[PDB]
Amino acid sequence: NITDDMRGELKNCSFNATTELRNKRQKVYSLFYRLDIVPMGENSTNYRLINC
Amino acid sequence: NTVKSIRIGPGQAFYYTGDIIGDIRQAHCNVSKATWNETLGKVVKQLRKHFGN
Amino acid sequence: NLWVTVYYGVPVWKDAETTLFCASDNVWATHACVPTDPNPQEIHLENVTEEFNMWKNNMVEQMHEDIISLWDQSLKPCVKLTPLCVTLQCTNVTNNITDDMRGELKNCSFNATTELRNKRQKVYSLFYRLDIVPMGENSTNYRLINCNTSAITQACPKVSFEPIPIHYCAPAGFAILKCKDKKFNGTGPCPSVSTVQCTHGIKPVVSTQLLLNGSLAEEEVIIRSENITNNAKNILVQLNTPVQINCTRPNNNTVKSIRIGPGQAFYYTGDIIGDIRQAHCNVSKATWNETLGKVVKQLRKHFGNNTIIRFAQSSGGDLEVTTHSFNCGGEFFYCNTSGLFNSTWISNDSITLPCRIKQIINMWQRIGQAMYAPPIQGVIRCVSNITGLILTRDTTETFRPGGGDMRDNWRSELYKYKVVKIEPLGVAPTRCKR
Amino acid sequence: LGFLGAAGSTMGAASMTLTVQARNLLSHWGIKQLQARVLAVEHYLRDQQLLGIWGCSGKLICCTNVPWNSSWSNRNLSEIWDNMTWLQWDKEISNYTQIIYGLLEESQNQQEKNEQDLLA
Amino acid sequence: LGFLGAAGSTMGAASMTLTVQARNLLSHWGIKQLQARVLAVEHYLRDQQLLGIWGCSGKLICCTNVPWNSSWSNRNLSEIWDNMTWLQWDKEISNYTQIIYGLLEESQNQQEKNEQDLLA
Amino acid sequence: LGFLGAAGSTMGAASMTLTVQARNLLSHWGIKQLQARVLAVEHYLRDQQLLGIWGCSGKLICCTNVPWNSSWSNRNLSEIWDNMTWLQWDKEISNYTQIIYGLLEESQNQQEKNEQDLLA
Ligand SMILES: *[C@@H]1O[C@H](CO)[C@@H](O[C@@H]2O[C@H](CO)[C@@H](O[C@@H]3O[C@H](CO)[C@@H](O)[C@H](O[C@H]4O[C@H](CO)[C@@H](O)[C@H](O)[C@@H]4O)[C@@H]3O)[C@H](O)[C@H]2NC(C)=O)[C@H](O)[C@H]1NC(C)=O
Ligand SMILES: *[C@@H]1O[C@H](CO)[C@@H](O[C@@H]2O[C@H](CO)[C@@H](O)[C@H](O)[C@H]2NC(C)=O)[C@H](O)[C@H]1NC(C)=O
Ligand SMILES: *[C@@H]1O[C@H](CO)[C@@H](O[C@@H]2O[C@H](CO)[C@@H](O)[C@H](O)[C@H]2NC(C)=O)[C@H](O)[C@H]1NC(C)=O
Ligand SMILES: *[C@@H]1O[C@H](CO)[C@@H](O[C@@H]2O[C@H](CO)[C@@H](O)[C@H](O)[C@H]2NC(C)=O)[C@H](O)[C@H]1NC(C)=O
Ligand SMILES: *[C@@H]1O[C@H](CO)[C@@H](O[C@@H]2O[C@H](CO)[C@@H](O)[C@H](O)[C@H]2NC(C)=O)[C@H](O)[C@H]1NC(C)=O
Ligand SMILES: *[C@@H]1O[C@H](CO[C@@H]2O[C@@H](C)[C@@H](O)[C@@H](O)[C@@H]2O)[C@@H](O)[C@H](O)[C@H]1NC(C)=O
Ligand SMILES: *[C@@H]1O[C@H](CO[C@@H]2O[C@@H](C)[C@@H](O)[C@@H](O)[C@@H]2O)[C@@H](O)[C@H](O)[C@H]1NC(C)=O
Ligand SMILES: *[C@@H]1O[C@H](CO[C@@H]2O[C@@H](C)[C@@H](O)[C@@H](O)[C@@H]2O)[C@@H](O)[C@H](O)[C@H]1NC(C)=O
Ligand SMILES: *[C@@H]1O[C@H](CO[C@@H]2O[C@@H](C)[C@@H](O)[C@@H](O)[C@@H]2O)[C@@H](O)[C@H](O)[C@H]1NC(C)=O
Ligand SMILES: *[C@@H]1O[C@H](CO[C@@H]2O[C@@H](C)[C@@H](O)[C@@H](O)[C@@H]2O)[C@@H](O)[C@H](O)[C@H]1NC(C)=O
Ligand SMILES: *[C@@H]1O[C@H](CO[C@@H]2O[C@@H](C)[C@@H](O)[C@@H](O)[C@@H]2O)[C@@H](O)[C@H](O)[C@H]1NC(C)=O
Ligand SMILES: *[C@@H]1O[C@H](CO)[C@@H](O)[C@H](O)[C@H]1NC(C)=O
Ligand SMILES: *[C@@H]1O[C@H](CO)[C@@H](O)[C@H](O)[C@H]1NC(C)=O
Ligand SMILES: *[C@@H]1O[C@H](CO)[C@@H](O)[C@H](O)[C@H]1NC(C)=O
Ligand SMILES: *[C@@H]1O[C@H](CO)[C@@H](O)[C@H](O)[C@H]1NC(C)=O
Ligand SMILES: *[C@@H]1O[C@H](CO)[C@@H](O)[C@H](O)[C@H]1NC(C)=O
Ligand SMILES: *[C@@H]1O[C@H](CO)[C@@H](O)[C@H](O)[C@H]1NC(C)=O
Ligand SMILES: *[C@@H]1O[C@H](CO)[C@@H](O)[C@H](O)[C@H]1NC(C)=O
Ligand SMILES: *[C@@H]1O[C@H](CO)[C@@H](O)[C@H](O)[C@H]1NC(C)=O
Ligand SMILES: *[C@@H]1O[C@H](CO)[C@@H](O)[C@H](O)[C@H]1NC(C)=O
Ligand SMILES: *[C@@H]1O[C@H](CO)[C@@H](O)[C@H](O)[C@H]1NC(C)=O
Ligand SMILES: *[C@@H]1O[C@H](CO)[C@@H](O)[C@H](O)[C@H]1NC(C)=O
Ligand SMILES: *[C@@H]1O[C@H](CO)[C@@H](O)[C@H](O)[C@H]1NC(C)=O
Ligand SMILES: *[C@@H]1O[C@H](CO)[C@@H](O)[C@H](O)[C@H]1NC(C)=O
Ligand SMILES: *[C@@H]1O[C@H](CO)[C@@H](O)[C@H](O)[C@H]1NC(C)=O
Ligand SMILES: *[C@@H]1O[C@H](CO)[C@@H](O)[C@H](O)[C@H]1NC(C)=O
Ligand SMILES: *[C@@H]1O[C@H](CO)[C@@H](O)[C@H](O)[C@H]1NC(C)=O
Ligand SMILES: *[C@@H]1O[C@H](CO)[C@@H](O)[C@H](O)[C@H]1NC(C)=O
Ligand SMILES: *[C@@H]1O[C@H](CO)[C@@H](O)[C@H](O)[C@H]1NC(C)=O
Ligand SMILES: *[C@@H]1O[C@H](CO)[C@@H](O)[C@H](O)[C@H]1NC(C)=O
Ligand SMILES: *[C@@H]1O[C@H](CO)[C@@H](O)[C@H](O)[C@H]1NC(C)=O
Ligand SMILES: *[C@@H]1O[C@H](CO)[C@@H](O)[C@H](O)[C@H]1NC(C)=O
Ligand SMILES: *[C@@H]1O[C@H](CO)[C@@H](O)[C@H](O)[C@H]1NC(C)=O
Ligand SMILES: *[C@@H]1O[C@H](CO)[C@@H](O)[C@H](O)[C@H]1NC(C)=O
Repeated sequence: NITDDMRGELKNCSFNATTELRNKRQKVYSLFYRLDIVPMGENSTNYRLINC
Repeated sequence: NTVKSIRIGPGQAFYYTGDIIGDIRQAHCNVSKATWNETLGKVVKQLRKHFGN
Repeated sequence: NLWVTVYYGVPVWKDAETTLFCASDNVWATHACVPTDPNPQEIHLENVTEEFNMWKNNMVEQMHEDIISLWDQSLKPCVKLTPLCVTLQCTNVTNNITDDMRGELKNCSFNATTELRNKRQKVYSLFYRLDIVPMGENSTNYRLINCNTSAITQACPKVSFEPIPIHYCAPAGFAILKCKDKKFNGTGPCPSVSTVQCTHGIKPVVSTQLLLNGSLAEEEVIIRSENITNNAKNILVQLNTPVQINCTRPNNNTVKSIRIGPGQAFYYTGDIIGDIRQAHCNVSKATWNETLGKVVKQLRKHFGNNTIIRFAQSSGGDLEVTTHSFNCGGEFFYCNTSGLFNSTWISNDSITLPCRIKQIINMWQRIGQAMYAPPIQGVIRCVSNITGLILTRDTTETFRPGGGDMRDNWRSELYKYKVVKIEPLGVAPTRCKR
Repeated sequence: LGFLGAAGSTMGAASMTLTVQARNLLSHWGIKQLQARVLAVEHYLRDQQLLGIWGCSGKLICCTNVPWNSSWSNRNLSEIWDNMTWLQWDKEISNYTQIIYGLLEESQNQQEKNEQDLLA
Repeated sequence: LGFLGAAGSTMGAASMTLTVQARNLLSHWGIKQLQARVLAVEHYLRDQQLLGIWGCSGKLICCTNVPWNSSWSNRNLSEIWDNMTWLQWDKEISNYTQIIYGLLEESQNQQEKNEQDLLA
Repeated sequence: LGFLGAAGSTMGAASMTLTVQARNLLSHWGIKQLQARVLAVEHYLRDQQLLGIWGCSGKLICCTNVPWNSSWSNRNLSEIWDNMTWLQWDKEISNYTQIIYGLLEESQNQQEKNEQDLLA
């Protein structure tokens, strides 16, 4: 339930994080502010962290 | 905000917002209106000593 | 009648805490040590009586920092064994294993990185069970013990951990006073004090409950504690005779290596030649029994005389404090001393101590660091002197091995030294005037 | 005959070795040793400055114009220079030291202004 | 009466606080602070060396044999010591200073040779 | 006329430039420069301490009460002070310098005690 003023401000992002073991990966779900991510391609949900 | 964490490496923990409990509202700041209007009036009075009266 | 006269160069001093500079002749005696040990001059002060105190001496702390720092610096140029934090599938060793070795060793295979990013290699090695932790309860999948916490650094094989004596010298304006009272118990007035330029060399030997290769008491066993009636304090017992201990790792190891990256070589035990036996240490039985009898006689001067003194094994804690830890030829041993402290004293045999070996250690009581000790090729034997014990205390008194803190080992050598500042300026009345 | 060798001797004996001790006041890893050397120098200089302020510059034994209030130490000469070591003396005038230093400073300032007014 | 307390007073008054100021001249992260300590020491030593060269070692007030050429400042004594403050005096004769220092050095060299030739 | 300009001249000439050399004795990447400055200061202070001990503080030319045993150097005043340069002289009495310094120290201690027992 998002106040109109906040629509588009937050995005729910799923990513592949590294783990303690070099050969394993884990799925992580976290909430980012729109100001910290950028789109990559347009008309797609591929987003990356702003400073990479 | 509910904060969650994962290890991403050998003793290396990453923190992130896991979830929001309840409604989503915009962050904001409150400034008393009368106090602020008086404050600028004083600033203007002093600016007029450097600028035209 | 009398007037103030000012004198400068007056032989007066006050207690002070300053930085001491090390002087020596591979981690120890680094290039960071004024190359001297010339003839550290000793100038007996005759009729002076100085209030000495260990368990406050800041020299203990300086040495602790120094040693920890020198140790960490030696690992700065060494390979980080992080590419190796992978699932290691493990089975039992295909050799003739005695009962005491069950299971103690595991034959682990894994996929290792190599020099080129698109290449990989299959490697297997022999690990001690104490260095690996099962992943998924009972399964062939295991991970190295320290991959859930800090990254392990491989010690550089060219650097020897053998202790090298380091002398601690006073900066100008300061002096070190040495207590020569043979019966000194660590505190209070010392009737025979001399001034020295620099301390004797002290070997930074790292061990727990049995102090190895330290100084011996001149005449009798000396028992020193901050507060003898306080069970929270440790008791340092200085022996007046050494007890010889003979340690071995009687297994002929073949050491192999791989490249895990661009100039990064990893060392591991490839195989074992001959039968698999438990590492162990020997202490002469009669010598040890005489040694404890002497300790008991001195304990009875602080405790009741018509009493009972019992010795027992450490009651608990991790391997670092329940065993006798030491470096023998570069390997890290954890020996069980319950065979030494199992008797009650009321008003050519030898004792063999079983020993565990670990390759992944933490050294200092720290969480954020871990080191891998490369295995050593061949068979290891070392002989050392037991020069003191670290005991804790529970009618009847019961004593157990302690020694978890390193500062106490260094106290057993630094207890006779104090640092003071020279205060050459002062005044006194005389009959003279301008 | 060496450094602090006279520390256990009486004040009247120890005063003869003042040059022995005076000469032993001067001579990231390494920073703390460098700090120690710098501070040793500052300590040394403060003592020399102070002797200068009192008019004792350049000498090991300096007589002054300040008298000894018996309330600081009412001991006689054969109980200070024959029965006491400098270490025991220092722990007897310890809490009258700043008083004495202040008086010595005042005495020298008065002497300097009076000498200048005599050179006219 | 504290450090620089006399800065606003006249030269004839300020001259009585010379010890107040003299005693306040002495006492990778941390390197800049070491540089400051070392330079403070070198500065101090250069001034002390200079007083030694001029024959003023060990004293806060030193009279010399160099006369006052009136071209440097023709103000009289009642104008210099009763009214002017040391800050204003310093500004007034700041560019005739390295002439005065040179004269003081030359005077002392002559003074030393004459005393040796007399102790013969 | 500048620093060491007199080094090739005779001792009897070079002795007049003592202030020229005295004024040139003072004033991880960057650590070695601080170490050099600190050591330069300690060296300087040790020279000053000896002058203090021998009673030569504050002066560049100091006469003493120690005689010249001819076994150190039997050359006459002409040859020393009108032929030899200081460099050549120093290389002659190089072996017999510690002896001289020890004698100077003892003489000053005798002088300080006698003076005190005369102001009594
Ligand atoms: C208590 O003191 C004793 C006596 O000092 C001490 O025992 C000594 O241990 C060292 C290290 O294990 C032994 O040194 C070795 O001697 C053999 C014999 O020739 C050499 O081959 C060895 O050289 C190899 O290893 C070096 C690295 O350590 C390499 O640099 C070298 O190139 C070779 O590969 C090495 O010199 C020493 O012989 C014994 N001494 C005796 C009398 O047995 C004991 O360890 C001390 N106790 C504790 C806990 O430290
Ligand atoms: C650990 O396991 C490896 C296999 O993963 C064993 O190595 C093999 O041994 C047989 C019998 O000698 C040889 O024919 C194979 O060529 C070896 N394989 C490799 C890759 O070397 C190894 O012997 C086992 N070691 C122990 C101590 O059990
Ligand atoms: C190392 O990598 C090899 C593949 O290069 C793994 O081999 C696999 O082993 C499992 C178990 O039997 C088989 O099901 C797979 O088919 C094998 N892979 C292939 C493509 O042959 C090996 O297990 C890895 N070792 C570990 C545990 O790291
Ligand atoms: C420590 O003591 C053990 C005995 O408990 C010694 O073991 C014997 O060693 C010889 C070879 O020198 C063998 O022939 C014997 O069979 C062994 N005895 C037993 C019961 O197995 C060991 O050598 C001693 N020395 C140490 C640790 O240096
Ligand atoms: C050293 O060896 C002794 C055996 O001699 C171990 O002592 C046993 O410990 C278990 C578990 O607490 C007890 O149930 C047994 O009764 C103990 N045996 C005896 C004879 O008392 C001891 O735990 C070992 N210590 C270390 C650090 O390995
Ligand atoms: C000596 O000093 C007295 C003042 O000093 C008092 O006692 C000394 C020990 C300190 O505790 C100080 O703080 C006290 O104020 C004067 O009464 C006395 O007149 C003085 N005597 C002389 C000879 O001047
Ligand atoms: C100095 O005083 C000496 C001892 O006298 C006594 O003890 C001291 C501590 C005071 O309590 C004092 O009142 C006592 O009378 C004498 O033995 C010695 O002769 C005296 N010396 C001189 C030369 O006055
Ligand atoms: C006094 O000063 C007169 C003028 O000095 C000149 O100007 C000053 C600022 C300096 O630059 C100085 O070197 C110049 O010579 C001299 O002519 C006169 O000789 C001086 N008198 C004395 C007492 O030496
Ligand atoms: C001191 O001078 C006062 C006025 O000073 C005049 O101008 C200065 C710059 C000098 O040139 C000075 O010599 C001049 O006289 C006089 O009001 C005052 O009376 C003079 N006092 C004395 C003691 O001569
Ligand atoms: C002068 O020197 C004489 C020889 O003794 C020594 O050898 C010479 C070369 C010097 O090094 C000197 O310092 C040594 O003492 C002494 O026999 C003689 O007593 C000395 N005379 C004096 C004035 O001390
Ligand atoms: C000084 O002596 C000159 C000759 O020197 C002789 O040899 C030197 C090494 C010394 O041992 C010295 O004492 C010897 O006399 C004479 O040519 C010269 O005229 C003398 N000058 C004087 C008299 O001062
Ligand atoms: C998602 O949010 C964007 C604004 O960032 C909005 O334009 C779009 O219509 C929303 N889509 C859905 C399915 O809610
Ligand atoms: C801030 O909160 C306090 C209560 O803690 C309230 O009294 C004050 O008026 C508020 N100020 C503004 C600008 O809203
Ligand atoms: C701010 O000050 C102006 C000028 O006095 C006034 O006209 C205006 O109404 C004031 N606004 C508020 C909120 O007080
Ligand atoms: C500016 O206006 C103020 C009144 O608000 C008055 O007192 C002041 O004298 C005026 N200054 C000039 C330069 O007109
Ligand atoms: C491997 O060793 C363990 C521990 O000694 C034992 O319990 C297990 O049965 C052994 N497995 C095989 C296949 O020998
Ligand atoms: C690593 O695993 C062990 C399992 O016994 C656990 O006790 C330890 O706390 C874990 N370390 C971290 C950093 O989670
Ligand atoms: C050490 O000896 C002193 C002698 O004065 C005594 O007071 C102190 O209690 C003793 N301490 C211990 C632990 O024996
Ligand atoms: C030793 O511990 C006891 C605890 O009851 C305490 O009363 C005593 O004062 C302590 N001794 C010293 C020297 O502090
Ligand atoms: C240790 O070895 C020596 C020979 O180097 C032997 O004489 C001694 O008895 C052995 N001591 C023990 C306790 O095994
Ligand atoms: C140890 O000492 C006790 C008491 O004197 C004695 O009864 C026992 O036989 C001794 N044991 C050995 C091995 O000497
Ligand atoms: C304690 O026993 C010893 C003999 O071991 C004896 O010399 C001493 O006098 C006894 N002390 C007391 C208080 O009984
Ligand atoms: C202590 O000695 C007894 C024999 O007197 C033995 O039965 C017991 O197992 C020993 N305890 C330990 C820990 O070695
Ligand atoms: C280990 O075995 C090899 C191969 O037989 C042999 O050359 C080496 O000398 C042995 N080392 C020891 C300590 O027995
Ligand atoms: C044990 O002590 C004796 C006697 O001081 C000494 O000769 C021997 O070398 C020492 N042993 C070791 C390993 O240092
Ligand atoms: C110590 O006192 C004795 C007299 O009991 C004396 O002969 C000796 O010279 C004194 N030592 C010192 C350093 O003063
Ligand atoms: C102190 O010295 C004096 C003079 O020698 C003497 O009379 C007096 O008894 C001495 N007092 C002591 C022994 O402290
Ligand atoms: C001052 O020092 C004297 C001598 O040490 C001592 O007796 C007295 O108690 C001290 N007074 C204070 C305030 O500590
Ligand atoms: C400041 O000037 C006044 C005269 O206006 C004078 O009385 C006072 O003493 C001066 N202050 C100082 C510190 O000299
Ligand atoms: C200058 O000095 C005179 C005489 O002391 C004094 O009367 C006058 O007030 C002073 N003036 C200033 C500006 O200090
Ligand atoms: C030098 O100082 C005098 C007096 O303060 C001044 O008049 C002159 O202008 C100054 N010259 C320079 C170089 O500024
Ligand atoms: C160098 O020697 C010549 C004689 O050959 C002499 O005239 C000149 O003054 C000497 N130079 C110096 C600096 O003394
Ligand atoms: C220089 O040496 C000669 C020969 O020894 C000597 O005659 C002369 O007097 C000495 N010096 C001078 C020029 O006085
Ligand atoms: C000084 O000593 C050295 C070394 O013994 C010797 O060669 C030289 O001739 C000596 N010089 C003098 C002036 O005696």
